[PDB]
Amino acid sequence: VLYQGVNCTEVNVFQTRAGCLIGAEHVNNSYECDIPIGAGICASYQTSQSIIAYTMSLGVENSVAYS
Amino acid sequence: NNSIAIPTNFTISVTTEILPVSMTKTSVDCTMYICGDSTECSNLLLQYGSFCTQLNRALTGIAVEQDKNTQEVFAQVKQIYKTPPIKDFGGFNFSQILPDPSKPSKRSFIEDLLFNKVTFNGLTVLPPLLTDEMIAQYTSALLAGTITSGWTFGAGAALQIPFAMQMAYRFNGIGVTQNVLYENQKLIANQFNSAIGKIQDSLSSTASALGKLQDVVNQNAQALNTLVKQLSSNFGAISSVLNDILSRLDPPEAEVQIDRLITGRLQSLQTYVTQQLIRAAEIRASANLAATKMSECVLGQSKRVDFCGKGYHLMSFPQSAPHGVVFLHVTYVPAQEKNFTTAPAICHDGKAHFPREGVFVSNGTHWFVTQRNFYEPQIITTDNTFVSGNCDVVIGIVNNTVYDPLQPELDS
Amino acid sequence: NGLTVLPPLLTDEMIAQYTSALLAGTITSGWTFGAGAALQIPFAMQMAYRFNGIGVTQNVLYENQKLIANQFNSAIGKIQDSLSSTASALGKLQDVVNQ
Amino acid sequence: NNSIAIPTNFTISVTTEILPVSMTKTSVDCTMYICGDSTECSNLLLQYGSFCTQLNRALTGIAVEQDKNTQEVFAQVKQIYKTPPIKDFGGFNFSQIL
Amino acid sequence: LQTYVTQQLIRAAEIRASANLAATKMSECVLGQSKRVDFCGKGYHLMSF
Amino acid sequence: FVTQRNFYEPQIITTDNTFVSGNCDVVIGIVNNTVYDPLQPELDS
Ligand SMILES: *[C@@H]1O[C@H](CO)[C@@H](O)[C@H](O)[C@H]1NC(C)=O
Ligand SMILES: *[C@@H]1O[C@H](CO)[C@@H](O)[C@H](O)[C@H]1NC(C)=O
Ligand SMILES: *[C@@H]1O[C@H](CO)[C@@H](O)[C@H](O)[C@H]1NC(C)=O
Ligand SMILES: *[C@@H]1O[C@H](CO)[C@@H](O)[C@H](O)[C@H]1NC(C)=O
Ligand SMILES: *[C@@H]1O[C@H](CO)[C@@H](O)[C@H](O)[C@H]1NC(C)=O
Ligand SMILES: *[C@@H]1O[C@H](CO)[C@@H](O)[C@H](O)[C@H]1NC(C)=O
Ligand SMILES: *[C@@H]1O[C@H](CO)[C@@H](O)[C@H](O)[C@H]1NC(C)=O
Ligand SMILES: *[C@@H]1O[C@H](CO)[C@@H](O)[C@H](O)[C@H]1NC(C)=O
Ligand SMILES: *[C@@H]1O[C@H](CO)[C@@H](O)[C@H](O)[C@H]1NC(C)=O
Ligand SMILES: *[C@@H]1O[C@H](CO)[C@@H](O)[C@H](O)[C@H]1NC(C)=O
Ligand SMILES: *[C@@H]1O[C@H](CO)[C@@H](O)[C@H](O)[C@H]1NC(C)=O
Repeated sequence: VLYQGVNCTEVNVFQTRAGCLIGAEHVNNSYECDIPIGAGICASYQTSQSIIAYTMSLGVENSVAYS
Repeated sequence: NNSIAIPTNFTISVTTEILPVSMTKTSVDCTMYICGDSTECSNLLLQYGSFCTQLNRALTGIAVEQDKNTQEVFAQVKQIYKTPPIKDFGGFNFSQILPDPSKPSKRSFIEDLLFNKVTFNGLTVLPPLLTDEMIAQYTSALLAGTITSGWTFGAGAALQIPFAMQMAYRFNGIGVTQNVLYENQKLIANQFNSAIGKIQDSLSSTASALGKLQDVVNQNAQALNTLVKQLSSNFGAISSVLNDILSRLDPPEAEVQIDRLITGRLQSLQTYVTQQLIRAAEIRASANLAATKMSECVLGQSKRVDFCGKGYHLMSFPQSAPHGVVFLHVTYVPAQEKNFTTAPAICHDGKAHFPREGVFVSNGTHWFVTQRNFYEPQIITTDNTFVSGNCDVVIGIVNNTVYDPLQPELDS
Repeated sequence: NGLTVLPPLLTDEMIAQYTSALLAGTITSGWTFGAGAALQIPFAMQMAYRFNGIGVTQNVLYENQKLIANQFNSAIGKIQDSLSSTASALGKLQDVVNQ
Repeated sequence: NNSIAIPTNFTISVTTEILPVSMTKTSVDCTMYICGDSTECSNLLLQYGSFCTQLNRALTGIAVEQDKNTQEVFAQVKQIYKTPPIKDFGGFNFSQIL
Repeated sequence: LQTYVTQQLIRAAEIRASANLAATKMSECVLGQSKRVDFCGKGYHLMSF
Repeated sequence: FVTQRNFYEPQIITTDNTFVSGNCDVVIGIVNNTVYDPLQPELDS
């Protein structure tokens, strides 16, 4: 559950920029937008299973081999 | 009927085009707006039915569409491309528009100018799905693809190509023979670098240049301020305040006064939601246009005259801006013409010759063929031209003698 | 009844000046006035460039120029007769007044 | 798998296309449409708050945009180019449209 | 009056779509030569007045 | 070699695959290299 625009003081528990997010687990590693949340956070059911929440990855990074 | 003006020189130009892409995502608790959570009004509002729920459904449609717009505009790229350590793009600058490492959010210098110059009674504002930092990575990715790999990252994987050759391509795309770039590379790099420099001064000079983005920010503040001010309205009721009515008039009479406040506040909220549905359609028309210019002007080169800055289009660079996008369209403009005598075809020995590409001209004393968009005379020859029938049918043909470059070798 | 109609900022004479300018540029200078100054070019050569833009070689114009001129002049004649003969063509504008 | 048709002749064609560009610029005084002359009724309308201004503002936004549409369509040209006095246009006759 | 102004906002948005289409045809079909099939009436496009 | 730009297909560099424009002095990053002449087999007929 996301409480949109709340600080957790007022309500696992995680503070996002979108709000105090409850029942999801914070993960530092970044992945595709599976479920959108807001302010770059997304959530998914990746595996032994729970809902995770993480900062989304915009795509694979690639330094083009220009000279 | 025998005069043509051909440009002997040109200017690279950089035209800044600014487009709205998204509104401030908004959702309103219609019960907290109308009733202030005071139960005697909520027990009346329940009797109006779907006018509670469907306004949140309508504003949720608007709120999701702001993320869909911003996704379609910026997330056209398949990978996050990033620029090499070396910056030797043939002399062409690429610094004020690439990321600045000192900027916390890795925006470019021109993105920072744009981010400076643009500027809860049951109402709620929702964050965008992509933060300003994430949008600034997509505008860096589209830019680093565009610098290192031309249009190829719009067709498949980015294929590297040296930047002077990518411009030689893009000249060859506007009917200028690519030698015109290489023979002028330092001048073209200086015209481009100077033209970028004028953008920083132009954007510094007045906030009135960003009017399209300052408008989408102003109109949403103006709509919500009016929606809040409409709480202070009677609509025929004894007072504009609900708990005041519930203290004074006894429940029977109170109900008729409150039902006016419900009707008035609800009609004001339907008016606001209807206006936002129409404003969101106008912003979506702008977001589809911006999503098109990413595809055609950034990821490509466009033949569409005056779709992509004035002059013939070479390339463009996107830069992010609050609630929108800015394109720096780079265009070739022909700039110093001379008048020349011309004829549609020439006669050799009993044969009409037409130019293969380019057009015939004379300085008044000699006849030449030149490419159409830059004066560069070449002696008229059997490879530069093709024959098509005798020396009669054409109107305004001239007499001449075409050189045939094989004949000196057939002297062997 | 408190309703009013405001004048347009450009009068129909000023629109006729702009359509005259667009048209006289298009006749004397091709596409070039959409980039630089209006570079003059002879109109038979401007059509040869526009034929070259559809994959038809320039000689197909000049070898048929007097024929092509008669086809164009006749076609404008049919437009002028068609618009003179019936009001039914202007539905897309008349509908905007009617609504 | 071995047949092609090629044109041996052409027609130049002229096709009319028609697009609307502006509504008739229209504006309403909401107090004069709703009330009209009555100071009594005009004072009663103040109880409805911002709608009188908001509706006249929306019609002003539409009315101003009609001038913008007309300039966005026709005012694309920097200079008023003048047609030359002598019509050496290789036989092509533009009298009807000049 | 609210019904009239709401319908005129929607009609004016349709006329804006037509005015942007006309400005696009002015830009491409007059000031240039379209290579976009059947954007400029049937046939291969030459010019428009 | 010279190729078409969207599919690797090497052509031997020749005076009909290519066009002249002035000296080397101004062209940044030019290299040397033979350009073959398709007339040469009958120049030496
Ligand atoms: C929330 O409350 C805590 C209380 O310690 C405060 O430190 C924090 O800055 C507040 N803001 C958020 C949204 O984290
Ligand atoms: C994320 O990084 C912080 C660094 O302080 C660490 O404490 C935390 O345990 C990490 N969480 C995960 C899921 O790795
Ligand atoms: C062409 O114009 C530029 C200015 O745009 C000028 O610096 C240059 O000297 C001119 N002539 C040449 C050499 O092309
Ligand atoms: C671009 O121009 C600026 C001018 O201040 C200069 O500092 C920067 O080094 C230049 N970048 C390149 C790589 O040309
Ligand atoms: C070309 O001719 C016109 C008219 O005589 C003249 O004004 C102009 O200076 C001449 N030169 C150019 C700029 O092509
Ligand atoms: C142009 O028109 C004049 C009209 O007097 C004519 O004498 C001249 O031969 C024409 N030139 C061409 C190129 O047709
Ligand atoms: C070209 O020369 C021929 C004679 O060889 C002559 O009949 C014809 O009129 C000349 N045409 C022009 C354009 O001077
Ligand atoms: C081509 O068609 C036109 C009529 O459109 C006709 O006048 C002309 O004679 C025809 N030419 C041929 C080659 O049949
Ligand atoms: C053009 O058409 C008009 C009206 O039919 C006519 O008076 C004029 O002589 C025509 N001019 C040409 C060049 O045929
Ligand atoms: C590319 O840059 C390097 C380092 O400046 C230089 O040594 C090399 O000669 C350059 N090559 C070209 C094609 O300019
Ligand atoms: C090509 O050869 C000449 C000597 O004939 C030499 O001066 C020049 O530097 C060479 N250029 C390259 C890029 O190898």
